[PDB]
Amino acid sequence: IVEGSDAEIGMSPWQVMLFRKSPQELLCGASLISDRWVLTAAHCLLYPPWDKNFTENDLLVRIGKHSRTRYERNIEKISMLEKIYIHPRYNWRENLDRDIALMKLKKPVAFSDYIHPVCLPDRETAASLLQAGYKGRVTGWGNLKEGQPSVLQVVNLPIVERPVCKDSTRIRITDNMFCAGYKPDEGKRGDACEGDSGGPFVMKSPFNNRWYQMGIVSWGEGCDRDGKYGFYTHVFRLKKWIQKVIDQFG
Amino acid sequence: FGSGEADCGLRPLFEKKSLEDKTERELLESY
Amino acid sequence: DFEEIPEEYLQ
Ligand SMILES: CS(=O)(=O)N[C@H](Cc1ccccc1)C(=O)N1CCC[C@H]1C(=O)NCC1CCN(C(=N)N)CC1
Repeated sequence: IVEGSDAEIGMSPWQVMLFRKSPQELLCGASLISDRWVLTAAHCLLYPPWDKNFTENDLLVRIGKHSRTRYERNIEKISMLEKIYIHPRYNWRENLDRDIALMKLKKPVAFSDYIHPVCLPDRETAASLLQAGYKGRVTGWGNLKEGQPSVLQVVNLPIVERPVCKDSTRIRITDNMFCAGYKPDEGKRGDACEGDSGGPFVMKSPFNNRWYQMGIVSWGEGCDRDGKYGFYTHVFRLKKWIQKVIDQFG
Repeated sequence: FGSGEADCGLRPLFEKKSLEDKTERELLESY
Repeated sequence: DFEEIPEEYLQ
């Protein structure tokens, strides 16, 4: 997270850390969606142009964390994965189209003050919240600049109009992505960066007062570059595939 | 299945205790 | 950099 600040304890109880067994390192961010399900980006697990192919036995899921490095004994909870579900139409070849993945936990995780799931949006929520100018929130332990924080980082970023997203890149944008960040003429800064990937982009509803995950930290050209925006996997558009796998696989 | 658990997006240390985090207002004022 | 996690999680 570039140009962000420290998170308060229990500010994102759905934030998950994707952690590699050997070598012991941070892989990605992720989010708790229920007691047995975790949402991430498919690129965290599978990206053939960079030789990335991580299976279930290669990693652990660390929920309830604040510190990046510490083993937070009676706060964090470590889970093994049962199965990884990568969207079948995930496009690693061209543009990271459909950069989404589901992970089933071996055993359910008990909730606490530090472990709680986030809501997935419905049609009502998406229509109300997913508008240009509205702010969302990104969290993670990734790079501070294009450098490693000791504690979870947060940044509030506004949603950008589809034409501005299309104009800022030479990559082919689809309706399964949205972009966020400040325009050069806005003065404010901030972006997600390497290590943040798979992490949630959330909005709080002013109606019910719930937190909804609208996006997944996907791609961007550099970090916090002027005239450049962070691209996020559109959660609502892909919600039909999330329901399919959760309902089919328990 | 479906809208999720009745629990979702309400934090035990914030919404449950009627407390706000430091930067929350910035989001709500944008709406 | 990272602290060692219990060996129960690695087996
Ligand atoms: C790392 S890069 O600057 O080369 N940008 C590529 C652009 C791209 C290439 C091919 C397809 C789609 C997008 C990218 O973001 N990539 C290359 C493949 C994976 C992804 C990545 O590095 N993701 C990590 C982060 C996410 C957050 N981000 C941001 N919001 N500025 C910076 C990159």
